[PDB]
Amino acid sequence: DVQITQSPSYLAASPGETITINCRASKSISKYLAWYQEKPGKTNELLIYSGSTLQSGIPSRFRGSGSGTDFTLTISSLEPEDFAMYYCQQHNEYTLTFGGGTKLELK
Amino acid sequence: DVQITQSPSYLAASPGETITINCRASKSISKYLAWYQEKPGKTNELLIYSGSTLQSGIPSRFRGSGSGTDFTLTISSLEPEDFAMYYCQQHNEYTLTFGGGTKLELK
Amino acid sequence: DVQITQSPSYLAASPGETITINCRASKSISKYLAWYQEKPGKTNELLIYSGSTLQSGIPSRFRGSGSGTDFTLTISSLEPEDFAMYYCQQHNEYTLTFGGGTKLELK
Amino acid sequence: GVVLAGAALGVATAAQITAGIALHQSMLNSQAIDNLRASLETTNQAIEAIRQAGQGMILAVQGVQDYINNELIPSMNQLSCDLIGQKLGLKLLRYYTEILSLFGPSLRDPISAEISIQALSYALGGDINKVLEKLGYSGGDLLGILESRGIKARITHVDTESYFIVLSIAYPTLSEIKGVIVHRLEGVSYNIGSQEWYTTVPKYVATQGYLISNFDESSCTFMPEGTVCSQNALYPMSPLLQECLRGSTKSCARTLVSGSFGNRFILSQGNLIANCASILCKCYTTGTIINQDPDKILTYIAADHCPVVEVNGVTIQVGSRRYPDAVYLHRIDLGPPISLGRLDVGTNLGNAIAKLEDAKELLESSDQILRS
Amino acid sequence: GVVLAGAALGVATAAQITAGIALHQSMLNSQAIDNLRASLETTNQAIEAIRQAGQGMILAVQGVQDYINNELIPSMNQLSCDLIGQKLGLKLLRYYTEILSLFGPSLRDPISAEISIQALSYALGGDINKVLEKLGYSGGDLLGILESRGIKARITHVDTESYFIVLSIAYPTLSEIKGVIVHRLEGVSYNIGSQEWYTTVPKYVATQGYLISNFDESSCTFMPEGTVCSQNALYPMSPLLQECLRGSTKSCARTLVSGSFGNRFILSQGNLIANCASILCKCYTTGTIINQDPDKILTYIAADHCPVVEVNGVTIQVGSRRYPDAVYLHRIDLGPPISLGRLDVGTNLGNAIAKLEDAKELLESSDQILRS
Amino acid sequence: GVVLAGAALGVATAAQITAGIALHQSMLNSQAIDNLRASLETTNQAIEAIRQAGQGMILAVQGVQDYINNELIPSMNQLSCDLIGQKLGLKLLRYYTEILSLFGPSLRDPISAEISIQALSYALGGDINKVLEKLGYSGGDLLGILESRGIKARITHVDTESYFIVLSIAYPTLSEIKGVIVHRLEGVSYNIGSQEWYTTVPKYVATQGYLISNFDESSCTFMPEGTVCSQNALYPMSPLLQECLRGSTKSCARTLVSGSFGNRFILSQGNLIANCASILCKCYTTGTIINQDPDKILTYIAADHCPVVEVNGVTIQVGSRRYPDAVYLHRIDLGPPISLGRLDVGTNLGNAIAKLEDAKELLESSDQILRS
Amino acid sequence: QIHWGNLSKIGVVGIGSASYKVMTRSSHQSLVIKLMPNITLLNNCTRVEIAEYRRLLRTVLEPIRDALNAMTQNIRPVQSV
Amino acid sequence: QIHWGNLSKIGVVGIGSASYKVMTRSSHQSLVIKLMPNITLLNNCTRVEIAEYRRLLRTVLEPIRDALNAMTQNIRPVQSV
Amino acid sequence: QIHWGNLSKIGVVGIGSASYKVMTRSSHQSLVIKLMPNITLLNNCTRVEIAEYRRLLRTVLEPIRDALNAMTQNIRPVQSV
Amino acid sequence: DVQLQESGPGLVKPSQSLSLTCTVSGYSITSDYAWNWIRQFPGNKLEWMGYISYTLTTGYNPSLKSRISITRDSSKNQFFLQLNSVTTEDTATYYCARSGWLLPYWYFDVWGAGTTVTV
Amino acid sequence: DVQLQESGPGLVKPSQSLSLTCTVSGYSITSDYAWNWIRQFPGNKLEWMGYISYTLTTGYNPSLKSRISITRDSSKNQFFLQLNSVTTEDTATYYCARSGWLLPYWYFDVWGAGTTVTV
Amino acid sequence: DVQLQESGPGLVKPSQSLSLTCTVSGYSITSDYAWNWIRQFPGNKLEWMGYISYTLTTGYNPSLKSRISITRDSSKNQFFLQLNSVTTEDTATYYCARSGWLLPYWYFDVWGAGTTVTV
Repeated sequence: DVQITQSPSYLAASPGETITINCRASKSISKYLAWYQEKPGKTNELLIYSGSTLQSGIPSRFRGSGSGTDFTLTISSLEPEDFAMYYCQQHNEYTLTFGGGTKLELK
Repeated sequence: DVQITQSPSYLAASPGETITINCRASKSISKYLAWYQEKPGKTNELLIYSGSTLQSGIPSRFRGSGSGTDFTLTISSLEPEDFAMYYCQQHNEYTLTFGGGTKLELK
Repeated sequence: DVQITQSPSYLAASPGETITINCRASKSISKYLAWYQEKPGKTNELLIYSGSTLQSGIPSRFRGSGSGTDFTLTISSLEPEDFAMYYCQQHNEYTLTFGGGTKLELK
Repeated sequence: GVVLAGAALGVATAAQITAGIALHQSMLNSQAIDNLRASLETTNQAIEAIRQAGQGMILAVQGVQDYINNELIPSMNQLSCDLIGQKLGLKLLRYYTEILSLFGPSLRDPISAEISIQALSYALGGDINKVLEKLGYSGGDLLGILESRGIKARITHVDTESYFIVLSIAYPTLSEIKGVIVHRLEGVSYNIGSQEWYTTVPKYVATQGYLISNFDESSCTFMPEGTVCSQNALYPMSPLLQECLRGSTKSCARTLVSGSFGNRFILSQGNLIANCASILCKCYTTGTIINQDPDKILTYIAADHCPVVEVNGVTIQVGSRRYPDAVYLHRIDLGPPISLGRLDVGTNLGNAIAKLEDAKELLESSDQILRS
Repeated sequence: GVVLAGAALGVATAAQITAGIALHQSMLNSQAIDNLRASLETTNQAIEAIRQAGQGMILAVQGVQDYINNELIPSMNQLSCDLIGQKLGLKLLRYYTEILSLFGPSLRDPISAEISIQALSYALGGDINKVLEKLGYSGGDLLGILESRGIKARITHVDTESYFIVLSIAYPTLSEIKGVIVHRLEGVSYNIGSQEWYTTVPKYVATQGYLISNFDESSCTFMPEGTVCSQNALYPMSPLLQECLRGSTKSCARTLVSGSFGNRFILSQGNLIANCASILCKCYTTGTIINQDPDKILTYIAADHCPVVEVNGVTIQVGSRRYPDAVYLHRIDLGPPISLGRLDVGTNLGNAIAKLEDAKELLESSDQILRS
Repeated sequence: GVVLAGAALGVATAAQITAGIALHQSMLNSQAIDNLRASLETTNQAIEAIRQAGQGMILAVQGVQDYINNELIPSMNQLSCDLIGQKLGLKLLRYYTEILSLFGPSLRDPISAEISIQALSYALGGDINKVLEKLGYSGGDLLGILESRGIKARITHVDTESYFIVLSIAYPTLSEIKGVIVHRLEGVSYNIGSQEWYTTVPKYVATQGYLISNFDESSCTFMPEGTVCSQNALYPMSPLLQECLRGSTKSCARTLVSGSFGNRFILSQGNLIANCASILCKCYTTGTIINQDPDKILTYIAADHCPVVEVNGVTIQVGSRRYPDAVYLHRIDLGPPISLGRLDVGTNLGNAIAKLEDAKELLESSDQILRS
Repeated sequence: QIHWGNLSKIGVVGIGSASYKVMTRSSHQSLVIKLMPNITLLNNCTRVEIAEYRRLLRTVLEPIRDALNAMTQNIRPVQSV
Repeated sequence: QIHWGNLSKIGVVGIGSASYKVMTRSSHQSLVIKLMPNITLLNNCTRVEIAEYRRLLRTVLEPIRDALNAMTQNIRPVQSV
Repeated sequence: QIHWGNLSKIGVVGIGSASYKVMTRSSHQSLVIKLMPNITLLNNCTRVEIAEYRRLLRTVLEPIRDALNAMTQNIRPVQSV
Repeated sequence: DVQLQESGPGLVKPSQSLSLTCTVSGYSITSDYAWNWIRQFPGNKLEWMGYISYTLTTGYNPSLKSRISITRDSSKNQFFLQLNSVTTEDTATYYCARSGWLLPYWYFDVWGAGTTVTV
Repeated sequence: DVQLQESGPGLVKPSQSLSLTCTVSGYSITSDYAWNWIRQFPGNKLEWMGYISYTLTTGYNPSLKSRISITRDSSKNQFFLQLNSVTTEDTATYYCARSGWLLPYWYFDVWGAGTTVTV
Repeated sequence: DVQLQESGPGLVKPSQSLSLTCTVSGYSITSDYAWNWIRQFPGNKLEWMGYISYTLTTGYNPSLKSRISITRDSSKNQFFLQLNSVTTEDTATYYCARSGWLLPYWYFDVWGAGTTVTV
């Protein structure tokens, strides 16, 4: 199996700022990592897949990078609706392991 | 071919008695020998086939035995209808050779 | 690929003689030589093929012979209608090469 | 219950034995035939149902009565007697040719013969739709059963005195076979350098656990509800062809592309699997042309590089990357080329057999293995 | 007596040469055509025989005269002239479509072509029973002859000025071929361990002395009187398959059993050759189940052990033992397994061919045996 | 122009993608279908043409209107109301059977389906000659196009409220494939010793420069003006069979002669290529019988020796020598014998495959080439 | 079972899967083909045509009836013990 | 020839053997398809349709007539000696 | 290409070479099958049969119409740039 | 039940041809079994002559195969015996029987009534 | 667009069978793609359970392979979840998601609203 | 009988293209034989140009193969000659003949009338 850790588990920022969420895998998963946004009252949305590829219909402010074991998600120019829950999961092999999760609060 | 000798040529007996007819083959024919009954005014009837197998519809008093070269036919509890001509025929190989014959006379 | 020398180029004879036309090839062509007769106002006529085979409908006065490199044509019992052009051509191989030609005069 | 006395019979097969005994249960006794004969004599319509308490209803169909009641009988106050007979004679002689073509010498074994309701259509009067409704044959799967020829009849009784044939017709019941999956396969071509190739796989494949078998869609209807089949369509698949479907790509046979082959791009998982070395793949959103280098045999087109792609003259909108970038020739093992032609098979089989005989003295004398 | 001139013609085949000269004997002369044209004009009936003292009778058939006399003429005083033409026009256009499909561009060679009487049915008025009656074609083997399409016609004259076609129709004569026996074969399966196997043999086999050959039943009717074939049905059998039928049993090919296979027991010589490892053989006399150990592939059931046996819910009385008890694996030589599928053959043939090429250098080395 | 949104679609093939996009242009708009519905309500004839300025004319065909106008309506004052409905109902039910057989469950994919005009015959009223005339389809190539089934229709709209089907029917246009030659091949038998042999070659081959390929004549008609094919017919030929046609006579497979073989002499170049070891060749001009010593396999007959020759009882006048005297067995190379049988191939393929495995260890251990 | 992965790399893709159903025959009904029509209302106008129709039927009907009779003759009641 | 003993050991059994008969053609009779019907009783009611029917027939009949003539003109009587 | 000289020594000969032509579709016409006949002059003598005819047709027509609508909704106008 | 009945000429001249006919009732001879011919000499000696199988396979006694021939007729359901070069020793009672067609199970289960031939 | 909707019982008795139905609208689940099941434990942890492919290929997480089963129904266009031996540890929110069927591109692009199962 | 008749322009400008047309009567050129082209220069010299077989095979004289082309026309029973780059000394009578198509038997039995073309 592949163990995924996601840090920081909590984060508070302000609109207009830029944040960065990191994920680490026990073994190299090449470039295969997906990012999700979770908001109450609506289904999860795929933001980035395969490390850096941005899903269509997603604002370009989201940006992912990294390969192998170290990955990261970058959000710039935070908007009022950009504060939500975020997850990273590897889609390379079996089984499919998600990340711990990250919460955003206004400040 | 195979030579088969049937003895005795003539046999005198009485109802209720047990008789025995022996047939000898020059070469071993396994268990394959057939016994027939010949009665004037009627067609021949198969009594025993493949050594000791009783044909359906034949009275159980007819007994077959022997394997290889020595073969015997035994009739017990003689009835007036059992006094007729008898033959032994081997059905193993070509050429299909019958026996000499045996007749039953009341006494 | 092969060169044919037809001689004589000119020949005059009275009707009734036996003329002889010769063709020589640079390389052996087995028996495969044809002969033709060309008359003004008429299409060419095949006389001999495969060295000595007479074409159906041709008078038997014409007679070809020879093999390999030495070939010859004989026209015995000359007639006034037998005074015209004559050709020999090699039909064994490419390229098909004809002969020089030969006229016949009335002498 | 009855027992078949195997004494007055010659060589008989299981189908003949089973159908012969099944005729005893199906056939009517001599009293029912006598009652049926009396009822048929009084029948006047093309299709009628005979009612009796001894058994179920019997449907009586006569193939010419529609013409007589609709055409002949109304037109008799003005037509002559001679003309009436000629008109009926024409119909009677065409009906005979239908019965001759159906129950004649072409039918070698009437005992084990199952005739579909479609094959009886002319003998029933021309149309089977009104026969099916009076038999109570209806439901949501009538069309699927009817298209698979699932309604069949057996010959039961033939009466030469009154000239009628009694048949036993059955409406089938569908039962799902546990553990069997029927897969429909599709394929696209691929280029090895300048040659366009194609993988030879069955159009239909059945799956049951670890076993892969062939499928015969001759009697099968792939209805929206499901796949309904008359016979059993599974037949064994060669072990070498089973290794191909289980992953071993070296065991799959490949053939060259014909002149009428137009299967060069398939849409799968929102992506386009196209052979761009044989068609012009153009990126509509950019105007550039997607090329396929000879080291690649197949191309996967997704929106991560080209949201809209023109293939031949058609533009489609592909989606998120669900496939690798391409397939490389040095990273895949391909099977041997073949030809499926009957004359191509014979020419290649004869060549192979001849070479085998030329080394018979060596192949059989395989003793150098232990001598070296 | 005529010769084929052989000079105005191109590449021609034995069929066209024979049929071309045979046209000289069958074609009528210019006088007979003129007489035929005059008599055809006065003809009024759909089928009519024209008697001539010069030669045999000629039968004239009209494919739309029955509609005109039976339907149109009686309605002349009732219908209007516009409607009469409309109804006949429908029948004429349907007639032309059948002439187009029969004597049309699909008919590549009108001279060497033989057309069966049944294929002429619509061109002849719809039916052929009245045509065969007036041709004198009758007998005890008409049905067998007609089932093999043995009555065939050839075109001898086409008249575009009077619009008629003359054909030469012949009633075949049956001749028996000495020394040829046509055998029909039947088979049952057997189990090797837990796999059910089947021997692949031709359904029909013909023997002539020591020669075994295949048989084609496409044009053959197996009437109770005998086998009647339109074309000579014998074609050669492969020598390996001929050794199979001569008893080697290692030259015979085995195939696996499909899903639909109801051939597991055969009645032969009052016995029951049954595969008891694939069906349940129960002895009705004693209630004992007849088993079959894996060392046996087939069992023969006789009254010497089981007078009445039940297989697949079928009870059959058997008689005297005419067969051995069983067939043992260790005392029989079986052939190699095969697959009869078109794709299965190609996959295995391609794999075998590739193996031969990989050892081409070794195969050509005939001096290896000499060296060692 | 339009773009296909590949998001709501599952796995779709090129044919379904192309036929789906092509259906946007072909289909009428909503207003056009409203005008068509209004015009159809006023139509009274079996075949009618609808004139609209939006696009080309639309031909309306009713399959049972001819019966109503010609038969039922004239009989209204004579027949009873009950009888009229019975006659119409009989025709309606038969028409539904043809619609069901055409557009029913047998048509699995109605979008990418091509329907020939011949297959639509009953749905159009039983005849297509009047449909083609009113469609403007005429010319000198109609018969060749019609035979190849080149006039096909596609389903474009179905209206369940007014019960009509709109199809798009297109008259094909012919274009010549440059550099492609189609050869028809013929053959005669030949004798090796006392056995009659036959060379197995395709009946049709295609030429394109240096490449030889097979040719499928199923959809092709060889009209006198030219060969026109509805589908593409060139499919690849195996390399071994290509060497056979390019000169290598040892790469050609030969088969034994059947019983129905009447191809033993061909006329070619005014000569007679005959198998005189299998038939009787007699010189009519002399009475001498032409013999074929077992060192010859074929005999070429010319007027240089036999001006008039008779074979099989038919006499032919030959001409100037255009071939060699005969074909000698020792100066030719012949291929291996084969058998073109389904069971014959399986028996021989299984024997070859099983023989390969018996020496598999030797074949893979082909290291003795380097060892010695 | 099927390695759909490797099949896609050589162009093979699955386009449809479903369960397999087989139909068996359980209940039987009786359908009789009345070969002789009712011509009572025709007033004996088809006597010649009907008679020719009957003789043709007997040629094909007789072999079928004989085969049925021969097979049903070999049917015996169960003679248990 | 056929070794029926070994064939029965692999399940193969004979189920019928008869003699073989082929067909031969000896006599010939003439059948004429009268393509143009008799419409005397119709009184010009089908004048237009008959002409349409004739025109379609010629398109298909003419190629056959030419093929027959081209072959029968190549047949010549024997002129031996 | 084909070596006709060697083919004639094993009995094979040519008997007709020609050019090969294919069919392509350029212009399309519109043919509509009117499934409802005009029965106005029958004076409602076929209402029962006509109603039954509609019911049978609807079972076949509906699956096709649904298939056509499903595909035609995947066709979008060109939203270029 | 199977019934076999012979019918032939009782007296035949020496060196002539013998023709017998065993008619089978209650069975078909084109369906299964080997149809045999046995003759009984004066002196209680049976001698097997030959057989025709339903697969048209024939076999004859090795010491008599030269002058013997057995044929069948499917239409009338009968089979015949042809014996040539008849000598005075050929006189006997002639029997037609049914066996199975496969060894070692060639035992006869149905016999004909029997007919006698005088030379 | 593709819409996923989970239906089932809110409360499940311990050691029983939990049955869930994910109805799919706007797509056919017999046409393409893998159809997944993911559950979210209290504490922001997600675990992938299993999938059914349109080609009736199934796969499950090894941690609960024996007690899980996933099927579908083509007629109503929906697939089902069957979890057995449901203990207290199974109380979570259950999600159905669409993926592709091939690795390494197993990412979820359509999710359902989610339903909570209480033990 | 076989008749050959060729027609073409009498005068052609230099470096242009020359086209002939040999019409055939009494035979079909799409049935058998090689159809040839021979030209006779002034000075009694004949040169074989090329042939078109009935199996659309072609061949040309090596010394002029680069600027010669021979084709055929069905439904007209005609074959064509196309000579390009017509320089000086190309003025000769042009003959169309018939041969067999197989060596060594390439002799001509039917000849055309002959047409002269001036350069």
